[PDB]
Amino acid sequence: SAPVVGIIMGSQSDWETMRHADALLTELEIPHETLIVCAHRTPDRLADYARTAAERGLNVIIAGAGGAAHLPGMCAAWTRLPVLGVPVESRALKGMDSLLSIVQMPGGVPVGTLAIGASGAKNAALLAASILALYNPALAARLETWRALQTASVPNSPITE
Amino acid sequence: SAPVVGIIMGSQSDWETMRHADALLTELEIPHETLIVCAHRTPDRLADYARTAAERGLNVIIAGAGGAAHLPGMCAAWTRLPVLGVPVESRALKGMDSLLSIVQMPGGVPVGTLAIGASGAKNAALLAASILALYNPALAARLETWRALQTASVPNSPIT
Amino acid sequence: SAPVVGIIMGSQSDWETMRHADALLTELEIPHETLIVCAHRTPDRLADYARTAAERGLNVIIAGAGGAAHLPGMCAAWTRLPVLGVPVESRALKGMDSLLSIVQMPGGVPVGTLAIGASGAKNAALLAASILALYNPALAARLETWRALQTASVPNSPITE
Amino acid sequence: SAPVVGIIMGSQSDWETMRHADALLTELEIPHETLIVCAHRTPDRLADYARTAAERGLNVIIAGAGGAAHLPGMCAAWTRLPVLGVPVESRALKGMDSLLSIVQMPGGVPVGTLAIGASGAKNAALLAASILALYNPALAARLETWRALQTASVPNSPIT
Amino acid sequence: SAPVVGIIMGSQSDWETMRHADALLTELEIPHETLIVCAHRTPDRLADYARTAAERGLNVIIAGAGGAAHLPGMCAAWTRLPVLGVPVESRALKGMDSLLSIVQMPGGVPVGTLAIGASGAKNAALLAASILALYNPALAARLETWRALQTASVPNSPITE
Amino acid sequence: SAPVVGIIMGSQSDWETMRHADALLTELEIPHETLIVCAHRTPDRLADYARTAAERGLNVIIAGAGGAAHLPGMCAAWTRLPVLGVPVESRALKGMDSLLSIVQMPGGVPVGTLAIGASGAKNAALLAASILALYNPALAARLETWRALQTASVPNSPIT
Amino acid sequence: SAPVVGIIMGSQSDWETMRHADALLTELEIPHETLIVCAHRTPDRLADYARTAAERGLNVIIAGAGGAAHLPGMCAAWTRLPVLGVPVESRALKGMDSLLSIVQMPGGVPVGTLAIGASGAKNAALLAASILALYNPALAARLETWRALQTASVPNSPITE
Amino acid sequence: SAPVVGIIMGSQSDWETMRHADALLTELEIPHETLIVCAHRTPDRLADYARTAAERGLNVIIAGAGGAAHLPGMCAAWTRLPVLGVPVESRALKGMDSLLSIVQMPGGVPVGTLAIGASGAKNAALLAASILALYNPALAARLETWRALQTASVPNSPIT
Ligand SMILES: [Cl-]
Ligand SMILES: [Cl-]
Ligand SMILES: [Cl-]
Ligand SMILES: [Cl-]
Repeated sequence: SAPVVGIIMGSQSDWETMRHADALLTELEIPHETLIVCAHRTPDRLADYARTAAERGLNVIIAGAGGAAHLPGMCAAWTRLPVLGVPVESRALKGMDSLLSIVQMPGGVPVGTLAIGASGAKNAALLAASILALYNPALAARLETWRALQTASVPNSPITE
Repeated sequence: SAPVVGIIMGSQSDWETMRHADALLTELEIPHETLIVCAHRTPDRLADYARTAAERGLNVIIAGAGGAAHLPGMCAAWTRLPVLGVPVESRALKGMDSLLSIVQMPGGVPVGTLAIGASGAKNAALLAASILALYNPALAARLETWRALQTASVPNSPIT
Repeated sequence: SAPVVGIIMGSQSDWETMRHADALLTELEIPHETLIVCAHRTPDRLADYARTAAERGLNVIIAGAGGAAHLPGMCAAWTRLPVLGVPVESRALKGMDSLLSIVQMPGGVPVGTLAIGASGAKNAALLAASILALYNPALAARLETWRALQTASVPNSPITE
Repeated sequence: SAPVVGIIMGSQSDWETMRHADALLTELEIPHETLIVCAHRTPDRLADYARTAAERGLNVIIAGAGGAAHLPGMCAAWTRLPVLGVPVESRALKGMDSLLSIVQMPGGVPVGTLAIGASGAKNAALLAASILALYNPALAARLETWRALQTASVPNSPIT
Repeated sequence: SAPVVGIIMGSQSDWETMRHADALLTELEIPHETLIVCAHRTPDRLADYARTAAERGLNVIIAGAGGAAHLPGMCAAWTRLPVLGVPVESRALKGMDSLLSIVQMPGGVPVGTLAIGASGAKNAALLAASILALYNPALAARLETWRALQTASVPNSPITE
Repeated sequence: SAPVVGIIMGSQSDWETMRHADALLTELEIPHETLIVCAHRTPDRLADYARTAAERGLNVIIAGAGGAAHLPGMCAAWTRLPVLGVPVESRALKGMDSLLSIVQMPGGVPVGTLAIGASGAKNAALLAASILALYNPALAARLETWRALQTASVPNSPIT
Repeated sequence: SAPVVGIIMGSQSDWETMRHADALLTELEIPHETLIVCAHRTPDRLADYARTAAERGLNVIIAGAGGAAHLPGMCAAWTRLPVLGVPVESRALKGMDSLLSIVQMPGGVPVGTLAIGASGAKNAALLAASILALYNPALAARLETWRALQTASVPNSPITE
Repeated sequence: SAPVVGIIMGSQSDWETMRHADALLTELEIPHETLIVCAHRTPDRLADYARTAAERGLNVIIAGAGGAAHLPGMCAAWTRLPVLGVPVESRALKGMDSLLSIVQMPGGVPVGTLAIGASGAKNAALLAASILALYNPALAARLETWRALQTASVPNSPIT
């Protein structure tokens, strides 16, 4: 029941995107926590969250942010855990500022970055699941079933009417 | 000594970038294989490589490509393993084509994407290490040392 | 009656764009098939479709995809037929990710790329028609008539009221 | 020995790029002509070239241009033949201006667009070959060989 | 009464933008003609329009186009008159394809390019007026009055209520 | 011999670009002046230059600037003369900042914008010439000759 | 009561953005003036405003503009005061033209640039406040309280219902 | 001689850019400190530096970073002082990643951002000077002289 993934985001406005990560983890029966951590308004909260994540039993952090999106990178600065970053779509620049701010981490401090928006949030959860599946056989079986069903469920032709 | 990370790239020209991933894994003593697999020129080679990766004992795949960079995404299509993608810098568009081709995966098939170029290759290896460290205590300790040395080695002032 | 063009796309959401290719082929009386083939969820379906296209009698493949748009390029990897790619407009990046993912094929494996969106789909069908017209006199005459009528139908002045 | 593909470009400076199309067609023994035609400096030359291409026996036109790259689109305006466009890399904008000027054709007048630069020129020639192969069995066999050799020649591992 | 400026555009859809050029010329009492000329569907119409513009008494051409916007550049290829180009906003790429397709004319064949959209159309007309004013004293006086009034009409403070 | 075109630029570094405008005007025997005027470092110099241009007998101003390129727009703010703007290629952003800063003028104050770099400088001079040709028959004839020679001099095939 | 910050913008349309700077200054009890100054239509008004700002007692200028956004840079050309620039979002290019036109000032004439849009306007006011706080103890205390409250007010978790 | 401006940067490689800020402050005789602080490799060093800056007597912080450039924003998160950000030019994306990562701060935590590269570093120092000049009359006079000399030194015509 203890969380093994932490989903963090800077604002309530990010939840519309990050809820897709939350939903997927629940679907795959991966215990997790969901929190707001703002890199710019609560930097000490971030430092403490990231520093202590491993000792609290977290294995993966999924962090979403938009604009000058510093939350994933600063999380990775303080934790040795894998950090996955979700660029949240921004109003003016459509998430391009979010994307570049997250993915372009200089060498030495990684953030595994997913697509802009809801797709990225879903895939961050799936990527987290595939990491956890490496050392959890029951989850690995659930993930295999999930991927197989996704493949089997693709229609053969469009509805052209 | 059986590999647990696979590093794959589309061509010899990608090696100038992907060698940084190889060097990092060797530094952390993570057994790995380093191969050329081209999504466009050797698609069947890719299918076989990705489909069999898990049964061969690989845990993570690091895939580098430039331009219309399809290697990481198509690898992820055939494996349940985590796939990490490195956008190789392209001549004209400086890896922006590489980056968008890799990171903008549809929901359902993830690629964890790193920075354009050598930084991304180094970070893909470190991210692979941080994944393996979750279930390998000796490696977790070496990764802790690596990160601690990185932090401690930053100078306090520039040399003028 | 056997199809000589295959129109393929990754999702039902692509049909709003790809239907314009379908309509134009029908207008020019070019027999064709329309299918969903998702490069990422059904990669073996794609491999089989592309590998066997020539022996099935297809002459041209029109492939549409958005985002990390890999369907046209991977189709071309497996077929010796000409493959035409239509970038489908994406939500955040307005099809720029689609366009670059399709057009920037490194040397050795071509995809002839058309404009982002509905215009591109229509033109992929017209380009396919112009290819087929090289060795089909009746179609060449229909295409000539079509192009001539397009030219003759352009108004001389705008409705300025 | 009558040409069936026309390769046209706006200037001598484009030749560094378009020579890759020329070389590929020669390798596949596809008879072709290689000419300079500038949409902006020689518009009447372009009109005549494009309007008469089909009656001269051309089957495909490959057109390369950079910057405000109008040559492929205007060629397509005057011919019913398939026109393939190669964006030549520009000095400032690295061929992004070339690419958008060529690929964003209005519905009704297509240009099949290839990658920026030398890769695009090579691929325009290969795409022209794949078109001609549909109704030339000997060429189809040579193209099959070309693609098979490309696939088989990819090394399995990088040289370190 | 004979036209001294020609306003040309490729489609009726361009009129929503180009009407602002038309309105400004009329305001400044500059006789002009407004026509549809599509570079891609009616290339011979374009060649004839541009070739004969000077002998027909035109002094300036204002050409608007979007997407792969070739109309202004090809007009300039055939006329020695100054050609002013208006990038029409495009759906996916917001006129960036229009802008680059028009402004990036290689050396030897100029197009004086204005802003994307309605502002650009208005300014093309104003630029045309400033060209004509160099050798028409009555128009020069009207343009001076117009510019002076524009300056005098700027409010001193925003309505902040 | 009184100047009828003014070429202005913000710094000596712009001269590598703007010299192409100067050369073209000299070739067409259009009397002109070539000056440094910086919108940011010498704003009063700019105000005076632009406000007095018409009374000094200038007909067209060609203004080149890079980066946050404000020189053409601010020139146009103070003169009723046509102002043509040349985006100078910038180091980092390759003149895209220059281009947008110049071309995106608000309705009411036009700048006729040319291509990034040397091509734009040459074309600003040619556009100035085409404006002057409307009311100078001898110049119109020289411009006709210039354009005819440009067209006739394009080779028919590349040199291999 | 005399103003120590000037907020200037080129048009009434900019007020929807710049009002956020106005509101924040008022919240922090910083006396200020708000004016329209258009760099292109009223360049002499701009020259006079900027030249005389220091002698009028202003300490900081906040200037907002969109498109070819020259107002902040030209203000800085004429004043020795710090000038802060707010890129106003533009219709076609989403404020990217605004941003590059403001931030890319060559060396020698600075404009401190904030984010595109309302966030940038709010932050220009906050940056102005942090400048004034260096030599106004009462304001420094109000700003400290404001920043502390911002930090304390961040929720711990999203509303996930 | 106690520093009133802090110049910080993530690495030695940033010094080629940030030295221009250092030189300008020295020219205006503004006491300052120049340090390496990396947001990603030394985050605790950053937290301590920023949190204590005001109590140490700093008035302005100038922070330079490239790529995913987080140093200025995170500095601003911990200090009430004005923070000025310099986007360092990155290899692939020419500082566009640097620029967007720095300038697009959320409302509530400002970074005053300057141009990409050396120009931005020089201007961050000048902007810091203009801030300090508000409450230091001798410095205000030196800054007036600096700006006056800049203006007066612009040549009237290019050297050909
Ligand atoms: Cl290092
Ligand atoms: Cl090769
Ligand atoms: Cl030449
Ligand atoms: Cl200097």
